[PDB]
Amino acid sequence: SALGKLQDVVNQNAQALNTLVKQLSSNFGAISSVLNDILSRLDKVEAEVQIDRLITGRLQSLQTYVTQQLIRAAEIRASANLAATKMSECVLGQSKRVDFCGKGYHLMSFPQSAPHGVVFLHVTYVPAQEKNFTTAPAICHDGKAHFPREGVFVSNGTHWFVTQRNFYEPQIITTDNTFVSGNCDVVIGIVNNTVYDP
Amino acid sequence: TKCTLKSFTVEKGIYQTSNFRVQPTESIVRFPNITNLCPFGEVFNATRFASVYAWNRKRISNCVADYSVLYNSASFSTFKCYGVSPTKLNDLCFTNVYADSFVIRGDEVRQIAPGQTGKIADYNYKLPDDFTGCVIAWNSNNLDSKGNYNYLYRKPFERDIYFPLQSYGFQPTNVGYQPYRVVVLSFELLHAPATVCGPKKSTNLVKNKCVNFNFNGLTGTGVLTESNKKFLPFQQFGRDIADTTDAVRDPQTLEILDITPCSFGGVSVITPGTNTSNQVAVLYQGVNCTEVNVFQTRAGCLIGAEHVNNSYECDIPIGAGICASYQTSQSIIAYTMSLGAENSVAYSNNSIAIPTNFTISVTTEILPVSMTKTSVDCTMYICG
Amino acid sequence: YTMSLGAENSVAYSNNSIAIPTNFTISVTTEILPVSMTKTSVDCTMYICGDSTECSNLLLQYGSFCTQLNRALTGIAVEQDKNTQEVFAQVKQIYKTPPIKDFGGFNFSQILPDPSKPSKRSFIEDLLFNKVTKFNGLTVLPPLLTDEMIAQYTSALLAGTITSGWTFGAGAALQIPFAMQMAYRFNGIGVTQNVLYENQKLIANQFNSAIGKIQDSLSSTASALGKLQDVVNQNAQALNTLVKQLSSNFGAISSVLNDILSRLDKVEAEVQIDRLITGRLQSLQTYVTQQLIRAAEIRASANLAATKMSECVLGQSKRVDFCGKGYHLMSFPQSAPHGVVFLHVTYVPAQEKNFTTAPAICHDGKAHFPREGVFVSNGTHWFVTQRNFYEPQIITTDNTFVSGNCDVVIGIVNNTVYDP
Amino acid sequence: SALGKLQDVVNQNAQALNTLVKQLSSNFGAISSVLNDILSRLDKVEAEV
Amino acid sequence: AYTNSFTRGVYYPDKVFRSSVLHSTQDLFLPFFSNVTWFHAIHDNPVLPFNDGVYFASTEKSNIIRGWIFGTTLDSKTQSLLIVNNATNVVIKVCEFQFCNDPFLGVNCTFEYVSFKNLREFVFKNIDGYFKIYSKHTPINLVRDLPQGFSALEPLVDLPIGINITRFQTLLALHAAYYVGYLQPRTFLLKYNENGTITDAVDCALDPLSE
Ligand SMILES: *[C@@H]1O[C@H](CO)[C@@H](O[C@@H]2O[C@H](CO)[C@@H](O)[C@H](O)[C@H]2NC(C)=O)[C@H](O)[C@H]1NC(C)=O
Ligand SMILES: *[C@@H]1O[C@H](CO)[C@@H](O[C@@H]2O[C@H](CO)[C@@H](O)[C@H](O)[C@H]2NC(C)=O)[C@H](O)[C@H]1NC(C)=O
Ligand SMILES: *[C@@H]1O[C@H](CO)[C@@H](O[C@@H]2O[C@H](CO)[C@@H](O)[C@H](O)[C@H]2NC(C)=O)[C@H](O)[C@H]1NC(C)=O
Ligand SMILES: *[C@@H]1O[C@H](CO)[C@@H](O[C@@H]2O[C@H](CO)[C@@H](O)[C@H](O)[C@H]2NC(C)=O)[C@H](O)[C@H]1NC(C)=O
Ligand SMILES: *[C@@H]1O[C@H](CO)[C@@H](O[C@@H]2O[C@H](CO)[C@@H](O)[C@H](O)[C@H]2NC(C)=O)[C@H](O)[C@H]1NC(C)=O
Ligand SMILES: *[C@@H]1O[C@H](CO)[C@@H](O[C@@H]2O[C@H](CO)[C@@H](O)[C@H](O)[C@H]2NC(C)=O)[C@H](O)[C@H]1NC(C)=O
Ligand SMILES: *[C@@H]1O[C@H](CO)[C@@H](O[C@@H]2O[C@H](CO)[C@@H](O)[C@H](O)[C@H]2NC(C)=O)[C@H](O)[C@H]1NC(C)=O
Ligand SMILES: *[C@@H]1O[C@H](CO)[C@@H](O)[C@H](O)[C@H]1NC(C)=O
Ligand SMILES: *[C@@H]1O[C@H](CO)[C@@H](O)[C@H](O)[C@H]1NC(C)=O
Ligand SMILES: *[C@@H]1O[C@H](CO)[C@@H](O)[C@H](O)[C@H]1NC(C)=O
Ligand SMILES: *[C@@H]1O[C@H](CO)[C@@H](O)[C@H](O)[C@H]1NC(C)=O
Ligand SMILES: *[C@@H]1O[C@H](CO)[C@@H](O)[C@H](O)[C@H]1NC(C)=O
Ligand SMILES: *[C@@H]1O[C@H](CO)[C@@H](O)[C@H](O)[C@H]1NC(C)=O
Ligand SMILES: *[C@@H]1O[C@H](CO)[C@@H](O)[C@H](O)[C@H]1NC(C)=O
Ligand SMILES: *[C@@H]1O[C@H](CO)[C@@H](O)[C@H](O)[C@H]1NC(C)=O
Ligand SMILES: *[C@@H]1O[C@H](CO)[C@@H](O)[C@H](O)[C@H]1NC(C)=O
Ligand SMILES: *[C@@H]1O[C@H](CO)[C@@H](O)[C@H](O)[C@H]1NC(C)=O
Ligand SMILES: *[C@@H]1O[C@H](CO)[C@@H](O)[C@H](O)[C@H]1NC(C)=O
Ligand SMILES: *[C@@H]1O[C@H](CO)[C@@H](O)[C@H](O)[C@H]1NC(C)=O
Ligand SMILES: *[C@@H]1O[C@H](CO)[C@@H](O)[C@H](O)[C@H]1NC(C)=O
Repeated sequence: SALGKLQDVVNQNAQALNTLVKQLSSNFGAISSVLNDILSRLDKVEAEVQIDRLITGRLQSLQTYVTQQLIRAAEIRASANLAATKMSECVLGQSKRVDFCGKGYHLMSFPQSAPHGVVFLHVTYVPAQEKNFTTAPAICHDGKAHFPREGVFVSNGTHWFVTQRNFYEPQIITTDNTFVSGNCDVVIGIVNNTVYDP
Repeated sequence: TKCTLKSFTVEKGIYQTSNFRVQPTESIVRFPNITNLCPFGEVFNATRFASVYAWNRKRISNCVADYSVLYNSASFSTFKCYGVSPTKLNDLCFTNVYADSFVIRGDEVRQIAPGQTGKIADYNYKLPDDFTGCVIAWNSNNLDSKGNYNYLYRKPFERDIYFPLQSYGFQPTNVGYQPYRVVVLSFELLHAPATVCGPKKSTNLVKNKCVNFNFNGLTGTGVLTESNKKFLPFQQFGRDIADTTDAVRDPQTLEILDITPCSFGGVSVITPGTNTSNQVAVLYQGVNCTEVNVFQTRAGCLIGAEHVNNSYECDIPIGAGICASYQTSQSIIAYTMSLGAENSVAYSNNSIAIPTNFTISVTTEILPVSMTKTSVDCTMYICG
Repeated sequence: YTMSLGAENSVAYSNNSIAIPTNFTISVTTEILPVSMTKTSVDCTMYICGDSTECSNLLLQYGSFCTQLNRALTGIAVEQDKNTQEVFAQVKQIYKTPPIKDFGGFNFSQILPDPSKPSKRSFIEDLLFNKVTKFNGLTVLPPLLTDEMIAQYTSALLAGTITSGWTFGAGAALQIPFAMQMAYRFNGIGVTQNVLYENQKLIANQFNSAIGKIQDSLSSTASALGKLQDVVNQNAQALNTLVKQLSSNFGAISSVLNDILSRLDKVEAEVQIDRLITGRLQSLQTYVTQQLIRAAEIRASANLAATKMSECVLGQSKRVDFCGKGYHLMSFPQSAPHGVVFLHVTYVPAQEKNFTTAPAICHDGKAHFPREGVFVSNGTHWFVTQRNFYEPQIITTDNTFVSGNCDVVIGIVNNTVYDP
Repeated sequence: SALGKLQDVVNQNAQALNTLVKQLSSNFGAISSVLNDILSRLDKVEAEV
Repeated sequence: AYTNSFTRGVYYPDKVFRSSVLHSTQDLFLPFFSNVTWFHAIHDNPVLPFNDGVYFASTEKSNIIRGWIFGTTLDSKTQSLLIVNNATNVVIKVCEFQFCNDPFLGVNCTFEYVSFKNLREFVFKNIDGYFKIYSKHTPINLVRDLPQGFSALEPLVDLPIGINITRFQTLLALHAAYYVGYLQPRTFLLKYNENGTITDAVDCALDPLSE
């Protein structure tokens, strides 16, 4: 069931050709589906009326096939433009576009060829073992409100740390991993903790 | 399903097989209850016909005509009809019929058709270019020859009352130079009140039940019902946007019957793959179960699938939030689809979750890029 | 008149002048996308032949034209469910919001579910559903997801977005306080996050007022949802055209197939019925062809809406004008008939001042460059400032980096750099 | 040859209109491609076919 | 003398019920806001042309207008359609008549048929040898002249006469006013309401908005 997008493209094009071939068996109101029956049984003034019913229906049948192949080719081209964009952004790049190259934060993609298609093996970082913490938007020290340069202020219950957002790594809060802006009184939910000066 | 797919193996899914239709229970005939036999003896067997410069039109109305009494007769040299076939005329009926009665030379019958031209057809008996009805003609040398120069000649249905006055020497020794009688029956085949009809006997009326019907020659099939549609006195039929008839005044009791088509809808067939089971469920799309275990979905009446109060991921999508699957002793079940497990995110104005570990996912995305490059030599496909 | 392209504006450019915005506005902008269209199944035998067996036997002479028309409409119909699934089912679990709405002053009540509604739509989803509006083998099939299921998905997308930020797209939803999520959204546009916490009540009021303007716009303006009403109108116009084409003669003595069969005997009737079959089959081929082309346009719009769900709702987008005009902060999905509405929250800078500027600064012969932001003067003093919000900071070895010396840089200026 | 994508769009739309105009010269099985020949040679019921 | 016809002179084009629909038809209607000739029933009944067909109407409280004459020469050298109608009984004939010196009621004959406060409206036309009649009655608030507003004329009678018509005239009585407009081949769009009454119409050749 994995290959279903490529197998359905193979199946749709086979179904379209089999439909086009099977439409040669249709009379369209002629005395026979077989053009050699008409030409072996009827003389030209009578035959040309029957052949024109076959021409009309076979030409309408072939117009129907080509029209649905033009619409299907536009759908394959939209998929090929998407595959060409996935190639550039995720094989030749790393994409910041959420869920463009697999679920999770994109690390890299590898292209593999497949019949009438491409397969991308999207390598993604998925965060996996949550822990809960108390958190603060900012921290009061000498009346100064401190904010983290990178990451978040968190507490294990008794102590306050700064960590990056996507992986728990408790660092001691210092004037190097934080920046000041203004006094405490402006910030909704600021907390009081010492900020160490290295 | 196997015949619909043209296959002996069928995969897990829902397949739109042939459209279900409620069949007509009875065939109803509703015709005007008018008893007179039509005066066609006064049309065909009048002692002398009028001259073609001044042809005579008889209105036939308020009577029953068996057209077989005419068409079965060996007496007529032609009975050519336009817009109707003479075999059908008893099954069908009209507001009025007009008989144009006159005599011509036997050579001239060719001129009496829609779109013709010549010293009758462009001069004294122009038919409409879209004439509906029959030209009936026969040799009358034994009746109308004497010669009998009184058979004078001189837009559609104009009467032609130097000047173009001309005559034929109709003598009994004349064959194309003999007199021929013509009756042209012109049929006023409007969707308006009928008064000339075939001998077809009317049934009783039937309501609230799917029936085949014939009103004054309008064939159809549907549920006849009483209606609020205020037909004005001149109106006999009402139409839909498709020009299909949507209501009728009954020709004997003047009530307005609304016509609804007999109930229909796709028979979707729900199957696990034949690889696993031959057990099957059927959805009558948009049908109500009173019209067909049994389960009314909004998608239609579903039959042969057990309704379950649990919810699961969607296996086979039925519609309107319902799905089906093969589950336990195995059986087809139908259920409201689960969108996913419910989750209270543990939000508070001071709580954060930080991930202490990760997983490297590798996920496979499959994209079409090309399709088979066909080419068709259209001359060899079409003409071989 | 000759159309105006917009007001003419000379930007006040010079080799040394910069405009920095001293204040902002939180814009909420509404984007409306078609996602699906009405799923029609036409029974081509009942459309063409109206349950006449006589006509149905002539329609067999045409082979698999009728079954490949049903196959095409079934592919279109199944694709409407797929389009809808790809937009809304981007959330793996049905997230719900807490009983307490402790969101730091931001007020989602008009976009979150209201339990008093018969389907649990939001106030705005109920405006959206009010403002956007069978017998001849034509039938309409219901969508797989009911509007109540679409509303449970937009509720879960929205409850995930509010309680957890982008994190519910990348894995398990991680809770974070909404003011702290918005402080991340500020860093994601290059605005330093103290600008949120110091202006939090103002930013919350600008958001709440901007959501109020969405309600007023949608309550007053019937033409607001024109893209969705256009899809509904095109589906209706296509079906009405297909129905009215049953009244056409195509050169037959009548367009009513029962007139032909009641008036004419078999050999004459078959010639007239074949004109109706020819024209009705061509009429139905025209409908299915234009529905295949229209389905490809709705699929392009649904792929775009699925991409806006991923990048605007489940994330924050760096793509200019992808998630509304202004620097994207955040987006909220709302369900609408045959579509989705994104309420794109964007930061727009609002109150410029002009300043003198320099690419670099000379101190002790060293050229200093800002680590983040720009050097600016108020006319007498020099400050470093972030690019998108005026906050003048003293120029210091910590907010600058050296490279090389004063001789190289075109337009360097002489100023002290403070050493802490 | 640098602007091939724009010239291809011009050429396709010109080719499509020239094909549509050239199809007026086709008989499709009528006695003439020219509607005035049919109307000058044939009387109503014979012309309409 | 003349007046503006406004939105008057429209009829039910066929005998089929329709409702809640806007239906296109092409037929010999009176054009909207047409310039229609005016006459008085006292001290005014000359011979008029018939053209393709006629709308005729009369503002009334007294039943003075009592019929019509139609044909080519009107002088016994032809069949000529006569219609006498006193609003309780009707007499119709096509015979080779000569009419009286002053056509008022003093209070080869091949076809025959028999059966201010008010406005009577009528329409007359000849197609494929069939002569057709429609009508309406209404109360009127305007005492002086032919009124504004819309209400359609139902069919009455259809005669298989097979005769040419190019002239017409009207019959008075002695012990009101009347109007003549000409029908023209016009597309109209007709609003059939929920009760299948034609309540409004658009004359598609009136002006570019109507088109
Ligand atoms: C929070 O983290 C701090 C620092 O990692 C923990 O403090 C240490 O606790 C151990 C015993 O568990 C002591 O031996 C150390 O001396 C402590 N260090 C300091 C700097 O105080 C603290 O126990 C953690 N609290 C919770 C509730 O997990
Ligand atoms: C954070 O610490 C400051 C002091 O550093 C606290 O401020 C004092 O609060 C008390 C009680 O409201 C007042 O009586 C004092 O006058 C305040 N002193 C100053 C210098 O403001 C503050 O309350 C602490 N905040 C929290 C959340 O605990
Ligand atoms: C969030 O905003 C809504 C309005 O958009 C507030 O709802 C109104 O609340 C008052 C009572 O405080 C009621 O009288 C109104 O009828 C409410 N209006 C509507 C449309 O429901 C709501 O109170 C705000 N929430 C908070 C927590 O402030
Ligand atoms: C920044 O702009 C906002 C408006 O977007 C200003 O806030 C408004 O201030 C006026 C008084 O000048 C009040 O009447 C309004 O009610 C305020 N609006 C809101 C939404 O709060 C704000 O004062 C500006 N700040 C600066 C420093 O320029
Ligand atoms: C440019 O900015 C500086 C610093 O903000 C301004 O200098 C201060 O001006 C105030 C009065 O407005 C004095 O009380 C301070 O003592 C000054 N500080 C210093 C370090 O000089 C300066 O006035 C501004 N100049 C202009 C042209 O706006
Ligand atoms: C910036 O400051 C430097 C000195 O710190 C200036 O350079 C001096 O310019 C004078 C006059 O041209 C010369 O006599 C010195 O020899 C220069 N010294 C050096 C080290 O180059 C420089 O001109 C100042 N720039 C501006 C724009 O004022
Ligand atoms: C109907 O009657 C009119 C006369 O009222 C006929 O019109 C004349 O036709 C001749 C040729 O036959 C022309 O030369 C005259 O110029 C016409 N006169 C007028 C006043 O138009 C008309 O031909 C008759 N039509 C039919 C079908 O009988
Ligand atoms: C976080 O805390 C809440 C408190 O109700 C709890 O329900 C939840 O399971 C905790 N989550 C984790 C990842 O520990
Ligand atoms: C959170 O709510 C508590 C009361 O429940 C309040 O004291 C605190 O200031 C709030 N903090 C934030 C960040 O809103
Ligand atoms: C037809 O039948 C009705 C009663 O069903 C009767 O009133 C009417 O007179 C009949 N008409 C004729 C022509 O006999
Ligand atoms: C006309 O008369 C002949 C005998 O002369 C008779 O056979 C025929 O049935 C009559 N037809 C009609 C319609 O009266
Ligand atoms: C087909 O049937 C086999 C057993 O005969 C079973 O193991 C397999 O899972 C089935 N596969 C599908 C797709 O039905
Ligand atoms: C089904 O039909 C019955 C009448 O036979 C009706 O009472 C019932 O309400 C219908 N239910 C639905 C869902 O159509
Ligand atoms: C489903 O549950 C309801 C009660 O919630 C019960 O009455 C009903 O019988 C159940 N139906 C089935 C098919 O189990
Ligand atoms: C910036 O300076 C130019 C000087 O020409 C002036 O036109 C413009 O209005 C100024 N803009 C602001 C925001 O002060
Ligand atoms: C900036 O441009 C002005 C003229 O607009 C010129 O006088 C000045 O020297 C230029 N400065 C630099 C560093 O190019
Ligand atoms: C009607 O037409 C005549 C000329 O045929 C003209 O004299 C008269 O003024 C017109 N009346 C109106 C109201 O336009
Ligand atoms: C109408 O004329 C007939 C005779 O033709 C007469 O019986 C009837 O009373 C007349 N009606 C009026 C209103 O005078
Ligand atoms: C009827 O026609 C004849 C000629 O066929 C003519 O002599 C006679 O006068 C006409 N009748 C009348 C009433 O004029
Ligand atoms: C239709 O007629 C009924 C009375 O029979 C009336 O109540 C209703 O308002 C009418 N509708 C219209 C659109 O005239």
